Amino acid sequence: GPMKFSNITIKNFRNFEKVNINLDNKNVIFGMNDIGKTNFLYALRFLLDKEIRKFGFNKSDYHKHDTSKKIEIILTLDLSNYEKDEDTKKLISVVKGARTSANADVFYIALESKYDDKELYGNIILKWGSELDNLIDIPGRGNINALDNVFKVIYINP
Amino acid sequence: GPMKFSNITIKNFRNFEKVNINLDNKNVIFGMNDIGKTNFLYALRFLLDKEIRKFGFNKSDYHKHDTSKKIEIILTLDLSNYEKDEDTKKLISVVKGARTSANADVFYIALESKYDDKELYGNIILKWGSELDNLIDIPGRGNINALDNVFKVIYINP
Amino acid sequence: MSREQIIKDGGNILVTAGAGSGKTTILVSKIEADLKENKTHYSIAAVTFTNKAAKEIEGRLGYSSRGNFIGTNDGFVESEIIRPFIKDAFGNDYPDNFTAEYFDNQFASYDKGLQVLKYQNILGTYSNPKKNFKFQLALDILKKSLVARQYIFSKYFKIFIDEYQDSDKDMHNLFMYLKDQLKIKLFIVGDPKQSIYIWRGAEPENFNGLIENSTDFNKYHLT
Amino acid sequence: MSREQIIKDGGNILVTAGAGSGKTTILVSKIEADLKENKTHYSIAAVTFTNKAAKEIEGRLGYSSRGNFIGTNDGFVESEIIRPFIKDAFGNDYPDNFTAEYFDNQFASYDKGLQVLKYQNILGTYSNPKKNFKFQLALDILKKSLVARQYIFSKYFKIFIDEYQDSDKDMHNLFMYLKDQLKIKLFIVGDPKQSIYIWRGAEPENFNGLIENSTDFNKYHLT
Repeated sequence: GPMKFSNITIKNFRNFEKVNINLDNKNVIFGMNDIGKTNFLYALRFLLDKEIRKFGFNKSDYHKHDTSKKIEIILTLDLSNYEKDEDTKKLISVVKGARTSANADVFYIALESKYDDKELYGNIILKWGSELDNLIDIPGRGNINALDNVFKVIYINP
Repeated sequence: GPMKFSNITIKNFRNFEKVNINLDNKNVIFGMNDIGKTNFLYALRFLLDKEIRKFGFNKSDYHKHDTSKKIEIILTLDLSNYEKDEDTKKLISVVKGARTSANADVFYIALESKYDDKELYGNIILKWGSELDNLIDIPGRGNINALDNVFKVIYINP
Repeated sequence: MSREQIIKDGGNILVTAGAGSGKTTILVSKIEADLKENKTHYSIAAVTFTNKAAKEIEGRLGYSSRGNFIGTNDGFVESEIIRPFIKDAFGNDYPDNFTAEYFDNQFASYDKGLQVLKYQNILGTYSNPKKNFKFQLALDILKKSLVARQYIFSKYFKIFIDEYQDSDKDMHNLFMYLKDQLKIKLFIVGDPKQSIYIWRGAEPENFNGLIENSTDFNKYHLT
Repeated sequence: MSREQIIKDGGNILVTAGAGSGKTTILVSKIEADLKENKTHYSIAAVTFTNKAAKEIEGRLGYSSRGNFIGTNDGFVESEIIRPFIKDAFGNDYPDNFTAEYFDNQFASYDKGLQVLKYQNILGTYSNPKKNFKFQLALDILKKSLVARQYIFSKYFKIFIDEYQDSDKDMHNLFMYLKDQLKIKLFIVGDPKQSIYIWRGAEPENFNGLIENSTDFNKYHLT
């Protein structure tokens, strides 16, 4: 099957304490807690969009304003049909290394953030790759991350 | 003498074609071309303040809107009286390496930026150190640069 | 008019250029044209031994958001194929960062070279001036790693090769492996009269055989 | 009450703690107190051989904007003193990135070790189990580089030292050089009864001499 999203492990976000909800390309979010859906969409923006990362996290962006906890949102991707899926090629061309030969199908994209009290600005520390155990240093050539060449968020809101 | 600013080589900025005007801690800018003074202050904000780097450069931010040229603003610092100047200690504690033993007094802080036409976003690529010829890789751990622990801009405007 | 033939291109292109450079301008024109007509994430790789040639190629070309690599063959391999995937292909024990010095080992047996590389971290060359061990290592890391093959397939859709008469059998095998087993387009230019680096390790007879025996690479004559 | 003596601290502090850990809680309390009362850019360095001790120290401590280093002595040196300034002190020819393997060279003469380190990139230890060459290299790079001395002076105002009975003359000389020639405060704790790593290279007689002969380090008794 073509490349598809698999899971996002949002932890200690604005309202998400610890949730691991599955995803698949075409996603629909609805129901109660409109603030919950807004926080989920902004979590995706933080994980994928550079226009939201640059503002960083605030005191309100954490769960119950508790700055001790660490934001950790981990997007999980499934890779298959390499020779025909253009988006798989797009994702795997930018990533150089950090992909273990044992599991070439799974691909994690995490986002670790710890709050410092000496500057009151939680830095967004992207740590993506293919295995949770071992992460190599992300290039991060200035403001534009290596992820910025793969995933661009087109935000639609009237 | 205590640590003092020495020079800023602003090149291809909004209005500055190629200027190398000396600085010294307490600086006063005045005269004609209020837009020129505003551009100089915003150049200092780009070189030192993280709250302005994150927005990056635009088409208007270049000289005569010519995206072919490269923004290169190089702040020059003079270091002396190490044992008594606290700000010298502040600057040299964060910088690990990239300081040649031949010249421990001079310290450059450049800012290279080239415009890409495939995304229309000129990335701010900080390259600071001690010699123009050889620059080591800047840490850049996420949004906060290593410079962000040294120079913080306090912008005052009624 | 040969300009029309240059513009129309089409797949792999082999040009029998003359001496006194000349290949540089057609290389720059082909690179610029390929970048202009392309509209996808596919990158390009142009490789040249001459360092100042790489410097001028970078200088006359503008900044590209998509990663385009300009460098030397050994630097190209040791940069993108060896350095990242050495831990993935051969376990975490193998070192990732290293420097190349040709005049350290001077061994005679492949097994001894393997042992000294694995244990003492030293990377050199054979006592025989012919052949380069770096490209054999690139073949080895490509063969048993699907990640490296996938990365090479997805990143570059056409790899530009310069002064191919200097190539020996090792990088020839690497380029043919990328062309056939990875279905990656190749743009190769070479001068039959530039066979002067033979003592350095160059054996262009394979290139001449591809000129004659192979049929996929169409031959073009440039004035 | 010894809690008042712990809180009041003052300059260098030497504590004769007992076995069964115990030093860990006073170390954590001292680190937290020093971070709390400090209001400047001065950092702190706590070093411990035990890796899980470093892991728990990092876990129980929060994120600090100012760089606080937690690691092992050899890792500490090879990370911040050797890696960045090796090119500045000894020219661009010396390698900057390398891995430490103790069981490679096994030499007998210092000159031979110098040659093999300079040429073959290999870094090991003496055939004599006593002494560590890494700290001698740290002394050498500190002596002839003003940049390294300035960085060490400005970065850390008090370096915390743990299980000092395991220290030999080399890191003892390094720490004394930082304390005297750089006027950097030192917080050292050690157990006189923990002299069990003697075969590994530890010679605590210098530590006992500092306990007796030296006067700057006040001795404290902990229940």
